[PDB]
Amino acid sequence: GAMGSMERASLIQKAKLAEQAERYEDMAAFMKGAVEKGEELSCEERNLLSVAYKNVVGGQRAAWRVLSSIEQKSNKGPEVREYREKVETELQGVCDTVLGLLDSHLIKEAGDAESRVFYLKMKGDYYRYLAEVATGDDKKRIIDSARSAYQEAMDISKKEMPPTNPIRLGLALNFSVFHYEIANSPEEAISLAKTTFDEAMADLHTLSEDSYKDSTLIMQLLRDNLTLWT
Amino acid sequence: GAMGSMERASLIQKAKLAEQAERYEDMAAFMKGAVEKGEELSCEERNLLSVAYKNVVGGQRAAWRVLSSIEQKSNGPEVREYREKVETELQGVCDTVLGLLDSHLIKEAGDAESRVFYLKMKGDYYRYLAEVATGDDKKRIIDSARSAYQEAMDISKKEMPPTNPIRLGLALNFSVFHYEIANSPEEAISLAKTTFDEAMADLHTLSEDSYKDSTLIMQLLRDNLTLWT
Amino acid sequence: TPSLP
Amino acid sequence: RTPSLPTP
Ligand SMILES: [Ca+2]
Ligand SMILES: [Ca+2]
Ligand SMILES: [Ca+2]
Ligand SMILES: [Ca+2]
Ligand SMILES: [Ca+2]
Ligand SMILES: [Ca+2]
Ligand SMILES: [Cl-]
Ligand SMILES: [Cl-]
Ligand SMILES: [Mg+2]
Ligand SMILES: [Mg+2]
Ligand SMILES: [Mg+2]
Ligand SMILES: [Mg+2]
Repeated sequence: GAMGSMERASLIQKAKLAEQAERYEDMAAFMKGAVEKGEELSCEERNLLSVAYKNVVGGQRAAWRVLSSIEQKSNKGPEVREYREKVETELQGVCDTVLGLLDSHLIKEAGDAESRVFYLKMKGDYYRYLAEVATGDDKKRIIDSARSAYQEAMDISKKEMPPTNPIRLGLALNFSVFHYEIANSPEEAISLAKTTFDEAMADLHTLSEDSYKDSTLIMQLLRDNLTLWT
Repeated sequence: GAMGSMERASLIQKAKLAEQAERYEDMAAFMKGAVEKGEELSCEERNLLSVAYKNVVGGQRAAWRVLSSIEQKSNGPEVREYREKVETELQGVCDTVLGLLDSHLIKEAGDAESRVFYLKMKGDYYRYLAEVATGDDKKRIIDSARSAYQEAMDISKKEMPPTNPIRLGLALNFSVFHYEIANSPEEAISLAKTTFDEAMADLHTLSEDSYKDSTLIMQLLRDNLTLWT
Repeated sequence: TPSLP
Repeated sequence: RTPSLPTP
């Protein structure tokens, strides 16, 4: 409860209607209730969970950046810092909710590569969003948790997936962004995007038309970042 | 109420920050808190309150319409249940706005233009309730919407010239109410037509900017007359 | 039918 | 700020 009495299938169905109505807080709440039924998520359901929370935290991050900028310009009453702190605490709350679902329900030592990598990338992403608003020593611990999650995901992906696999590609892209934007390691970020891009390009010849489009769309994002960064 | 411990000026300040951050639910909660301090609102503050809730209710109406559509095409209980959930939330926001207009923005409004502004909001928000209401409840709501708009029309006819954008916008929404809600196409048409004509009579007297403002909303009346006749 | 934007 | 993956 509030989703405890609803059938798993009905929560999934409603998550999909909430998506069509762009009601992403409802979608997240329905997917959280689904995960709490304790059965593993299918590939389509993992994507629903992630789209829902990506949109919820996407909004909070965008608002936080607005309010942060206004606060730095003003750095007078406490209202700007108060309201930035309120948004921040809410954003942290949603991060902690996702990390909680990942830790308590979803991350398994067992696992197919496609699920284990997907969730560990997620864990890295949500710690990264916590790192964006963190300061000082709390920050270094948070940064290390993100790094550790992305690293385990990378190790699995490189053992268990081909270098064009879109989940593997999206992971390298986000870990490269972690290096560049959070970890103060632009050379590592550049090297990771480069090697990822070039190892995927080398392998495109093995793909169908539709797999080629999936993989290349993400490669193009790698290239856009490399182009931005160099 | 709940924002009771925060200063009125700080609520206003944070409503403007929330607007900047596109956090419209926060914006409306802050403006609710400001209204519940019990002081009148300035023209600018009224417009913050109106913007905030129009954004919130707007997103809920668009969601409800999406779900209603899916429900109607499916001719499982899940779509209806989730439509009813969004419906209930939308009803709550409308009841909240109406609660602020009647306790006590309308009776405290110190001038004609603000009294018209709140009475028009009262009609508009009963109108949003009517859109998702059924049965006897829908009939009561329709009558409450009609009454609030009519009171606004009375004041605006006594106190505002016929090209005034507030009076024009009021007439536009009331005529839409007649056509879309009250199933009264004849009242919709005759209100939109008389408002159009009475405004046209005075266009020659306007500044360039006022002529633009008035002819803009006259064109909105006109687009509706074209759809209805 | 569209109301006031 | 560098963009991250826009999909899940
Ligand atoms: Ca069951
Ligand atoms: Ca605050
Ligand atoms: Ca398993
Ligand atoms: Ca494999
Ligand atoms: Ca496909
Ligand atoms: Ca529901
Ligand atoms: Cl999918
Ligand atoms: Cl710290
Ligand atoms: Mg803080
Ligand atoms: Mg360049
Ligand atoms: Mg103050
Ligand atoms: Mg006259």
